Amino acid sequence: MDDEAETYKLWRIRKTIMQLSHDRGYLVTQDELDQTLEQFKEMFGDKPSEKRPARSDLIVLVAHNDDPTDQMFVFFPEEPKIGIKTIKTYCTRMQEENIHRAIVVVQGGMTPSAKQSLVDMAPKYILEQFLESELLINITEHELVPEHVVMTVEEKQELLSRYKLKENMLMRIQAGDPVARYFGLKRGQVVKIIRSSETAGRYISYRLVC
DNA sequence: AAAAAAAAAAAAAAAAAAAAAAAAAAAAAAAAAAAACACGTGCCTGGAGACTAGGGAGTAATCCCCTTGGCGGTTAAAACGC
Repeated sequence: MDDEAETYKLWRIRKTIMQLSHDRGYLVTQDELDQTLEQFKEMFGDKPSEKRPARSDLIVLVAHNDDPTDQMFVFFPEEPKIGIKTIKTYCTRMQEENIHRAIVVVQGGMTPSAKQSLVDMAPKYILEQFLESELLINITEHELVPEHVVMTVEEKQELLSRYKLKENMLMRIQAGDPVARYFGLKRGQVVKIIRSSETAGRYISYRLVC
């Protein structure tokens, strides 16, 4: 009961993580997007109690299409509460492979001391965190969520020059939004929202991450 | 006829339900500093190996002294009763 449900939720979480990596412009193959539950059972195992697969066994490294040295790690700790010891273990793994992006998927909780740790290690390495309950549902696949596109700084400058817009008088989106966490949006970026309009067909808006 | 005390008129003064946001108290886990039986390490004094040689214990023979065994005579000690 626990093994089958754990394997099912691990496969669903891995599929959600792979779709998140595909949505962020990273080098993602089609078979990992279309990995079935039986494919996950054959590749990794079906009994998570006896380490088949282990929580550290499933570790995902993905690369970017344009810049191959820009890569992301995905970490699955087994413990419910995350201390600074395992964060420092991931960090000591993280400098020795010369990569600036990783996401740790917590299970139960992750301490405010480690919150402050992730705050003050931020402008060298990006170490995002995610809850296991939030990664059982793809956010962008919902019918209430329109299309979100991350936009570069040159197109942002073109948007500011075309409409005579300033950044403080733009439409805003909080940095703690689940959509912004899904795309990994930082403060100062502008996301483009394409939605269906019943009076014009489709509409495009621009939101500032704050 | 003038001075003092009590009575009364006139004038000033105090006296309804609901919801969001913030402050606060009890609690509670996470993380960073001083103790403490036994472990790490080096030294040495006592434990261990070998040879000699001797003196204290085992073995053989004897005996006689001490120990065991029986049989009988009152008889004081024991047993029974009130």
